[PDB]
This record gives sequence, structure tokens and C-alpha cells, in this order.
Amino acid sequence: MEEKVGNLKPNMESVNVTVRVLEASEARQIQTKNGVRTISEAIVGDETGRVKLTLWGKHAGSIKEGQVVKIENAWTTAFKGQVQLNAGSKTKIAEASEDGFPESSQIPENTPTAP
Repeated sequence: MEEKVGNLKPNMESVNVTVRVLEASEARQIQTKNGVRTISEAIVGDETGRVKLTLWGKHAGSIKEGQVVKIENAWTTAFKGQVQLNAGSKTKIAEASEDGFPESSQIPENTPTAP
């Protein structure tokens, strides 16, 4: 389902968004119940808000600050009171149309909140 960042809610199983990359950190390991996994974190946003993106597996470390990307078949979770966006093995990421897409100074700072 198509979404705007400010509307995201916990446990959305399949989400499509177009966002600018505001920040992108280096990849690192994290522990999980099923084994150790590679991730990276980014902050991404649109005209309605910004959100933390966790990039799993093949997507870890794959994007850069300033890019505009179309993300298809992402999913959301909740962590520490905030909605989290997630990209994994079935998520697709492509470069998108920058034609007038807001720059960082016009992307608001609100983040989607868990109930």
C-alpha cells in the first residue's frame, strides 16, 4: 500500500514510499534470536515527516545522503515509542524523480509515533 511518512503505523506489512535520504550511517552487526545480522540505519523523509529506516541484509550500507529513492514492499515495526521503517530481502529500492522533491530544509522534523 502507498504511504506518506507522517501516516505510518506499527505493523504495516507492505509499504511503498518515496523519500529523500537525510542521513545514512555506517553498517554494523546486531544480535537477533535467529543469529547475527548486518544492518545500517538512515533517516529518510517526505513533505509530511521523517522516519528511521533500518536496512537489513543486501540493503545495509547501500544508500547515501541526498538521494531520492522509491522504496517498494518495506514493512514497519514499533521501537521505543516510534514507528520504524524496514527494508529486507523482498523490499525493492530504486532512484526516483527529484523534479521538485523537497530538500532537507523543507522536510519537517516530526516522526510517526506509536499509540
